[PDB]
Amino acid sequence: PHRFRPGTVALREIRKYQKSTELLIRKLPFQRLVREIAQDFKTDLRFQSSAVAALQEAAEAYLVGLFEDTNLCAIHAKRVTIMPKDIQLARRIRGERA
Amino acid sequence: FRPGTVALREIRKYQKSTELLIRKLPFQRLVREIAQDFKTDLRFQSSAVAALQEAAEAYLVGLFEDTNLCAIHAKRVTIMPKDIQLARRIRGE
Amino acid sequence: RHRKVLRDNIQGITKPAIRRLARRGGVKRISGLIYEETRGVLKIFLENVIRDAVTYTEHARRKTVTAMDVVYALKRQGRTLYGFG
Amino acid sequence: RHRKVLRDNIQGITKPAIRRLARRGGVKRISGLIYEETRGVLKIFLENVIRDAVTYTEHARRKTVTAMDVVYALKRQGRTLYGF
Amino acid sequence: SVETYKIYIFKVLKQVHPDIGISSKAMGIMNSFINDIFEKLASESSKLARYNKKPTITSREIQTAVRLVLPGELAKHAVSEGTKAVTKFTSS
Amino acid sequence: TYKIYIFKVLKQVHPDIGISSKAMGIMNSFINDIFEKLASESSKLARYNKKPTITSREIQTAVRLVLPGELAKHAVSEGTKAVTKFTSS
Amino acid sequence: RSSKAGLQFPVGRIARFLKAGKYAERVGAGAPVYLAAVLEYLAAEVLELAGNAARDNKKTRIVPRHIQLAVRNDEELSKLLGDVTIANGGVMPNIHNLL
Amino acid sequence: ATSRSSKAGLQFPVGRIARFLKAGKYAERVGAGAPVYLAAVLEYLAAEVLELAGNAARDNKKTRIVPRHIQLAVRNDEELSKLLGDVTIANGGVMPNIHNLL
Amino acid sequence: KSYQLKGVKWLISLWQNGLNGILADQMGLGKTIQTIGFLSHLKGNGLDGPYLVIAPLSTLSNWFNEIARFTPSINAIIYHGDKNQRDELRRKHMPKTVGPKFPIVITSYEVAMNDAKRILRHYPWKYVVIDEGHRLKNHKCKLLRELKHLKMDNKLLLTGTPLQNNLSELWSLLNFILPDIFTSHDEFESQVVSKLHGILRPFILRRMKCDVELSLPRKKEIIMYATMTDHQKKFQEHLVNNTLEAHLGENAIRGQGWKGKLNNLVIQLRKNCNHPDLLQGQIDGSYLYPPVEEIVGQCGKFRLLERLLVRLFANNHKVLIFSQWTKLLDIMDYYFSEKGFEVCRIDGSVKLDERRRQIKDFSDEKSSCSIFLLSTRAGGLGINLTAADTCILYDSDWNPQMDLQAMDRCHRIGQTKPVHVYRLSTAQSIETRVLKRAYSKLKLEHVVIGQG
Amino acid sequence: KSYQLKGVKWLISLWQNGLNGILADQMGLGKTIQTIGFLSHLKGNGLDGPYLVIAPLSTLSNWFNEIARFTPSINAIIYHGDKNQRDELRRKHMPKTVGPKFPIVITSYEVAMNDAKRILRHYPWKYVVIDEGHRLKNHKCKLLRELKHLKMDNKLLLTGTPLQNNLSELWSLLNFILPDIFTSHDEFESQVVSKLHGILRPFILRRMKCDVELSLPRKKEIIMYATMTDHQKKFQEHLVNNTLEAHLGENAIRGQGWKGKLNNLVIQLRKNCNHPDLLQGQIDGSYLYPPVEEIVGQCGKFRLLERLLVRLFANNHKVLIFSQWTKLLDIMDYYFSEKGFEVCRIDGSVKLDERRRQIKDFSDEKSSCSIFLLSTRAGGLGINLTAADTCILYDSDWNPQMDLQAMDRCHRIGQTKPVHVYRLSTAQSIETRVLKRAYSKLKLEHVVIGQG
DNA sequence: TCGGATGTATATATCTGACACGTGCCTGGAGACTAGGGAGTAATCCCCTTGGGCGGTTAAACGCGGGGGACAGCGCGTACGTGCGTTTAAGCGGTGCTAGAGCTGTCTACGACCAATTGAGCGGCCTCGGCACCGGGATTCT
DNA sequence: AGAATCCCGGTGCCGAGGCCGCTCAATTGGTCGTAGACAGCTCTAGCACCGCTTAAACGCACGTACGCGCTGTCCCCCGCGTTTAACCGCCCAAGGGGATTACTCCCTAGTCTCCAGGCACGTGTCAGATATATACATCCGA
Ligand SMILES: Nc1ncnc2c1ncn2[C@@H]1O[C@H](COP(=O)(O)OP(=O)(O)O)[C@@H](O)[C@H]1O
Ligand SMILES: Nc1ncnc2c1ncn2[C@@H]1O[C@H](COP(=O)(O)OP(=O)(O)O)[C@@H](O)[C@H]1O
Ligand code: BEF
Ligand code: BEF
Repeated sequence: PHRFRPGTVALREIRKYQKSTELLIRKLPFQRLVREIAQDFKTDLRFQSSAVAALQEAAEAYLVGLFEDTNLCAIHAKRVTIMPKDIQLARRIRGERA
Repeated sequence: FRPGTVALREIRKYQKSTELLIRKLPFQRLVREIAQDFKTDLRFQSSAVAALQEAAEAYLVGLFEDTNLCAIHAKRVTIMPKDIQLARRIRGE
Repeated sequence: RHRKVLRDNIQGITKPAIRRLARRGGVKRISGLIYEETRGVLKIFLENVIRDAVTYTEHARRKTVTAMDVVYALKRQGRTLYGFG
Repeated sequence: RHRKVLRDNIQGITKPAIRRLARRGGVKRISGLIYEETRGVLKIFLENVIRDAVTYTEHARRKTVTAMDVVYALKRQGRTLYGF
Repeated sequence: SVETYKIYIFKVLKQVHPDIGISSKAMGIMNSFINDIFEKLASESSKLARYNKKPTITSREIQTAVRLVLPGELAKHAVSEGTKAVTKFTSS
Repeated sequence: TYKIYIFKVLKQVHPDIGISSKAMGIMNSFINDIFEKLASESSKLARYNKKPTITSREIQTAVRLVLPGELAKHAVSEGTKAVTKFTSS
Repeated sequence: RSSKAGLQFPVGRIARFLKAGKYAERVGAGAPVYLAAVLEYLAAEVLELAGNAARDNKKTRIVPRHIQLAVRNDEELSKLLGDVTIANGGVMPNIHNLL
Repeated sequence: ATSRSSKAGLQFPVGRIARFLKAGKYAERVGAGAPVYLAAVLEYLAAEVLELAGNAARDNKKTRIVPRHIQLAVRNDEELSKLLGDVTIANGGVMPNIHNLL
Repeated sequence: KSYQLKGVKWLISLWQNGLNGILADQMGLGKTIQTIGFLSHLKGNGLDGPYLVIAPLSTLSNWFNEIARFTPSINAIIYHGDKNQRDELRRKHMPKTVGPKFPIVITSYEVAMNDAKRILRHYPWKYVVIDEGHRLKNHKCKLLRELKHLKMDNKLLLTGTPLQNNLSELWSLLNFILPDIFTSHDEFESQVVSKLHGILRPFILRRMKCDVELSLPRKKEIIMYATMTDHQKKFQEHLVNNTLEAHLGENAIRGQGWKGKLNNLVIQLRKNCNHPDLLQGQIDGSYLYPPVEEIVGQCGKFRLLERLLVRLFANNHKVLIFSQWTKLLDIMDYYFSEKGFEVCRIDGSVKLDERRRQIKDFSDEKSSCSIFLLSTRAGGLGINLTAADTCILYDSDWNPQMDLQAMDRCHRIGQTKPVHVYRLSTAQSIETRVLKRAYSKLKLEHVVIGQG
Repeated sequence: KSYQLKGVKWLISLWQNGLNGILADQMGLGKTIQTIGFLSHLKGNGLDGPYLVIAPLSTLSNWFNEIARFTPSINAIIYHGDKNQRDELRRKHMPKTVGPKFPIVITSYEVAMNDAKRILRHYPWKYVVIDEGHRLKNHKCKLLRELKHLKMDNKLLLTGTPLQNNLSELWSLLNFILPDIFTSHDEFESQVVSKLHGILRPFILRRMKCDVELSLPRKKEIIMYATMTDHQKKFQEHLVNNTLEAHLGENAIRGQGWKGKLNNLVIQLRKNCNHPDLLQGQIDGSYLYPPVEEIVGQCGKFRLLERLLVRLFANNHKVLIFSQWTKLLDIMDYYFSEKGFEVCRIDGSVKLDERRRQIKDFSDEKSSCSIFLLSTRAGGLGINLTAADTCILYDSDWNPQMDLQAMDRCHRIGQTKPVHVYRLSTAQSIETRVLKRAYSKLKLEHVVIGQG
């Protein structure tokens, strides 16, 4: 058996996913999610197929932006691991809900 | 008194008041020098310099109280210039 | 007794996909409690945007959320998006 | 030899004032390197606002910065100011 | 020469707290708040009429300006009260 | 759309580079966004002074307010050069 | 006019303001009525909270501090006035992990 | 019948800009130099972004600009990254950034 | 077999003029035999060449079986699966060298479509034969695009129902089977009936169930309505009006505020008319199947099935059951399995080789698994069940020709016992609307038959 | 002293009718030596009741000194300073009980204004006496508001120049010294000259320098212009056009891009005409004072001062120097101190008791500190310098009466040697503009004197 | 420090499906007159920002203990990364069915424009008490 | 101990509330184009269920290295007291500057008349994609 040391296959993933431009969530569960969410405000709705695409591509650019600064909170605290504390700090000094 | 006990006196005293914490004349002199590099021979209304100080002090107080969340997140009580930079990094400035 | 039993659509955002998003964000290690925090902070974002989009739709007397309703809802909340009209 | 030697206006914001601001922020201990960092972020913030408040004044052909130019300059930057 | 909302806010305050009065600084704060909200709702109504192709600002798009500008539980009351007035205005 | 004109400008700076169908959509969106930012800033500038006309001084102040420093400094010169050539020539 | 509607705000002045600012070409008849009702509602909800904060301090006249406290307690108003600074308005008292 | 653009020496449509300024009624009247000024500014900004994007495409040894190149050019430059601070170019991606062991 | 000898006389003829043909032989008449007969007629006269057969998954198996029983030795091979198909590709025979060992290539519509590249390389195919022509009845289907990449010097189409929906399916096929008379201009047929019979006499070849053999006993297709019970009426109104998601939401054990399924009320009314449990079990999101196990009797159509079946066990002749969905067949299975009946079932969810052995067991006369659940498209095409004798179509719609192909499954050369068909339905209901639509579609079908 | 005996005859009279008066006695005589005489006239028998005296800091000292030398025993006390004033307040004497030990209360305008509360409590003051009436020439000055809180049953005003600027200062005083003359209607004076002399004969009491006794030989006020040198002309043009902040910025050792001091030119071109170093010292930090020490000769007005002074050392009679600012006196001191002359100086920056002893030393005839720098408002009011003999006004403006009060400083009862005055100035310059304005102000002053 | 497992990095091809003209009109340009007024460029009175001073009096600056908080190091053990063998399930083809978006045609009601009123509000008169504002003593405190 | 603090009597005074004479705003009544809502026809997408592939998700086992706690050292920040100098300051003065109103012009409205653009649709020509192949470069463990 030939194993890699912990954290070397993670760094080639960072390089892999920071060169591509693809859309990283499965398309059907995301649509079911947005339909479930919209099922409250109005019932029996229809979604133009290019609107769920706009939603998905607006929602991942938000999570990618939140992760790259919950990772500044972890390095400020002398770590390399992210916990929910970092997300809450980042969201609270952004005012996302404060 | 022991180190750290008349500080909390100051946190309590200054969070009740409403008055201005920077002296007026040096602040006026500063805002006048940092406008000489946009437009020479400029005058200010007296209410224009009172409005700049109200906004600047509010900005600094608001920045100090999330600079303090970063220091506590790192398990400290002392604010360091590293904390201000983390706070401004995420707010976008 | 047999039947199907469905799963919370929010559970359809799987752990591998969240790890992929974190990798694109630059993260090296993930704690095991991140996933239920991310699942909850995605729902809030979607609720806000969809609540604005449906309001735009119902103003037009339409029954189909379209692609400007979304782009207008996004531009209103500080999030300008290029590439959809 | 015995003449007027001036100082950078930047200093008129004194260490006690910065400590009062930090105390109203909730801070308990302050390092000694905070003062020159605060004194530098304040200038950046202030010269971002004065630059727009003077542009709003040059348009109107005035020579006096009024309290309304400053309010508009602050509203341009996402912060609203009630009461003037 | 200078028109404000002083009379109307004062009358509303006497309607809410019959005995409390208000100073001048707070009165200015309240005047500014009303101007801010008016500007917000009006600009959103104009822009939202512009998204559709209509040159008229009716009441039903003061509805949706309110639903976009006001948050949650605040709007659900305001909207209701608005409808109230309009009914009492027309079936009068 | 502005696509025609956008293409012209490209053939002035890179006579041998082309553009993908999606990149032209991006450029169209960018032009439409900037135009509306500038035209609304000019509207506010005119309303704050109670004037009913948007001349080429409202556009200049809108450019100074909207574009970042070094970018605005060059946009102003381009525009004033255009207006001078328009009226004089 | 604006006595037939049960409002306390001026519908006529609101309409003058709406037609002066040239937000559109034509202004309907229910628009100033609607906009004047939703302004007195917000004024009435801020003033009640401010008066309540006045009553606790054993005061009979509201001051800017009372508006500040009333806005920063309630969740909806603080969300609406999230970037406003009430002049001469202090801060909401709070201390973190210490005596 | 010379067009306004040729008189102004531009490549953008001065007349179509003037119509767009009228429609929407941003105000009541519109001067004769406003659309010329606005078109000149729009052309300037377009040429700025397109030049940076073309350089980025040559750097990647290509000859056709795609969204990735616009993303690279915008988020490398200073003033453009300030201006387009909070915009999402679609089908672009973030630039490489690894910090510390992470 | 005489007809089948006229079936091989006409495909040897087609081979001659260099023409292509649509073998629309009656379904249930032995079309497949004839095919391997033509394939032996050529197999040994210097007609060695790349030969390719494409068909539905279910039939591929039956075909191999038939080869193993009718023809003494036809080099043949079933190219089914992926990655495991790569080895047999070469342990098949030389790459392009065609010898007396080059084995007949049998593939599926997926395989053919997904990896045409592999077979694209092969020589002009002597004869590509497509078992179910109905698959290509759309002229924009991706299979058709990928099927043109093949270099084919001859084509052939097997079917039993050439036209089902309208004339445009006839149009798309023609262009394919025969690019010669394509006429991509809406066609000129639209007196004219005779003019169409001039173009179509040359290729189309159809027979009939009556043919000559008195061996074929006749069948009886009879509609036996049922009366919608009270509870179903309550469910139907709460939908015709509304607040069903809530009146039933009164329980809503799961998925609180269950999404108003107020889409195509018709469908959400057909599901009711099938069995109300379908609409109940989602709103409530409960786990336990019918609690009393008898509430199943609340469904009127269920109760008419039960009594029919008790009277048909009085004789024991094996039955056949068809449905449109698979949730409903599942309810049925639950119900009967509680009583204890042994059932066999082949829907689309079940695997291929798994379903092939189930038949091989159902076909075992000694075994007493009389009941046989079977969904329409699931396995209503290509399966011999001479063992069974009666077909019950619980529900079927939108295309009448879909149903027929099933009835024949039971009724096919070798079925000695006379066949009945029981198209159940509910009187004065959404079902009758569909029934009438189907009659309309048939009306068109009978105008087509007069054409014949 | 006869005049001073008519000075005490008229304030005993004022005491009688119950009237209030403006002792506008000529400056440089009597006044002080007249006030304490009236104060002994009443301290005898009439006592002091609560008696309060307010005056400029410089005079308070001279007054104590005079008391210590003219009156044998007048309980008196100088209430100067803060916090240390609290102890002497009670170690003064009983609180309100006025006895033969109740000491005369001497305060300053700051003390009086800042803590009137303390003295507000005291009884109706028998006589409040304000040394320099000019302090109250504005009717909105905060001192006046705080001076009314005192319960005063009598008022008195000492001055030597009642009106300086215009008639409204006469208006504000009247209302104060005598509220019987409220006349808060712009006054009715505006032939009329005689009508004004009817109102003012009753209170105002003015005498002259000539009076009767020869005493002080006539003085001579003479204007000796100077020719602006080349360098000053260069500075003036770069100021009148522009780019001075930059041409001089060519050096700009400190404060890079030094703020354009383009404040109407008036605030600057005079500074040039005083000495160009003032401008150079700011645009460029120049920590070192003109090191050449002959660059001071570039100033034409400086060179005319130097030669004048060399010719006035030929006799050694002590000089007096006045200026408007304190930077310029500083330059002068630097210059002379380099040569070695011993100088004494009292501006507003120096402290009170410190400046009092400096005089006591300057007044020492044996000591050879002949030169005496002195800024106008600094110490141009209340100081006896009989030791000196010549006054040089480097620069003074905006109010001519400001200058006169200085000249008299040297020229006052006891000055035996005849006095000269040298108002230096630069010909054809901004200075002449001011000179003419001053002449205009005097013109008004002489129309006022004709009134007298 | 070598030698090996792979991982990315260069080079062969095909293969789309997109990029690249071409055309043909229709709606928007530009051009020419006329009208009204909206700026433009004056002339005047003022309230108002801009220097000196000058005191002066808390606040700032400086210095000195001395402890308590930051930071480094060390040990333990627990939770997360790597790789492998199933299991869904998304992700594709095919099959249907109205539903709801888009445009046009037609009339009735509704909002801009304009005359003649008149009672709302705004700027400026007074007047009194709810803010403060001071000492002066009982109570916590660490 | 020696240090911290609220409440309760004593203090003014000037800003909030009333009054007001008013004049220009908002109301009532009229007229009238042109927007509304409706109505109808067309027919282009959302969607809705079922059947196959294969790629991705999921579970699992090990092992290790990173998080977290404990201890020690030292340095720098805090609290206190003295002395200096600065902001909140009283006064001085000129020119400024800022919102006022003036005939005057020319510069934007429009109403129209046609040449001109552009946008849509119909075709090819790829070029950057992708897959197989080949080195050239790097983690890894000993
Ligand atoms: N010529 C024949 N010889 C022998 N058996 C036959 C013949 N034709 C039909 N059969 C029997 O009848 C069955 C049904 O015929 P089949 O070829 O399967 O029909 P289909 O045309 O539907 O494929 C066959 O499987 C076989 O058992
Ligand atoms: N009556 C007098 N008796 C003695 N010496 C006098 C008399 N009058 C004036 N002097 C002298 O002349 C000086 C100047 O008079 P003074 O009273 O100081 O003038 P001022 O009126 O300016 O205060 C006195 O200090 C004193 O030396
Ligand atoms: F092969 Be047959 F059509 F069942
Ligand atoms: F006291 Be005097 F006026 F010098």
